[PDB]
Amino acid sequence: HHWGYGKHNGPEHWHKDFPIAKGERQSPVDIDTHTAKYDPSLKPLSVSYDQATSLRILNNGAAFNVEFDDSQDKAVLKGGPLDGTYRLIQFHFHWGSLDGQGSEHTVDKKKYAAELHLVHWNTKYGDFGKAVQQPDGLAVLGIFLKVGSAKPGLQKVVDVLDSIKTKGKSADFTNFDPRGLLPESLDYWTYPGSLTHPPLLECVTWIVLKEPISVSSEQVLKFRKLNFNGEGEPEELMVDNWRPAQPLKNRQIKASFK
Ligand SMILES: [Zn+2]
Repeated sequence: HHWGYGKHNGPEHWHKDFPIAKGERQSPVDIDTHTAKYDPSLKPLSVSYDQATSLRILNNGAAFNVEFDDSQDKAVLKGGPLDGTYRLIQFHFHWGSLDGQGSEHTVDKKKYAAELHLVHWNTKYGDFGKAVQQPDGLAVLGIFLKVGSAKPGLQKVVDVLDSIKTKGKSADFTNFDPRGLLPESLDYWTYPGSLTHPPLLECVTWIVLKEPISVSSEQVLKFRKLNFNGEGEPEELMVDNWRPAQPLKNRQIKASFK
């Protein structure tokens, strides 16, 4: 049937319906910290989320998305390796069934409990749909999550998960400030890649933060109570919704720090 993260429709099967899965700039990848090249020309990231307007949270069957109003430059990302302004449209996570796995990118083969993806699109293209068709259409900020101390700013998201347990369910989710999900440092690694789930389009400039944020065991546990299935269907826990590392091939990972 359609793609998923199960044994018969998982990542290893995606290439049949989405040939680009075996493309030249697929994500995620393993970040070899010793092979990454420090680029002194990379500017600091500029995150302007003070005017962010969250609208809704939704379970789309692959993860849960927190959506924002992207009709104006309210929450934008600029600087770094980017040219122009990128508007935040949504953020979601990828996590595992155990604390030892869950992230998509890895650092020197190290896996984290989860990975947060803040998706932004290049305003020069007018809308998200047009942006995904361009090589510089999206900018995704990736943040690693490690299990330890609780993250206060994530609790509001955790508490509403019960209302969107199954696929297709959505709930009003206003006044959420994404700034509460950022680590102290904005040092990063960057490389040209793709969306990590179908359609797997190669339209992403990845910006992966070096510093992970910590969340508590209890917070991640609640992520694991979501369902891939829709209401009224056999229960399948939403866990391990991550794609394994792909070949770096003809690409170089640059670091903003040395
Ligand atoms: Zn993602």
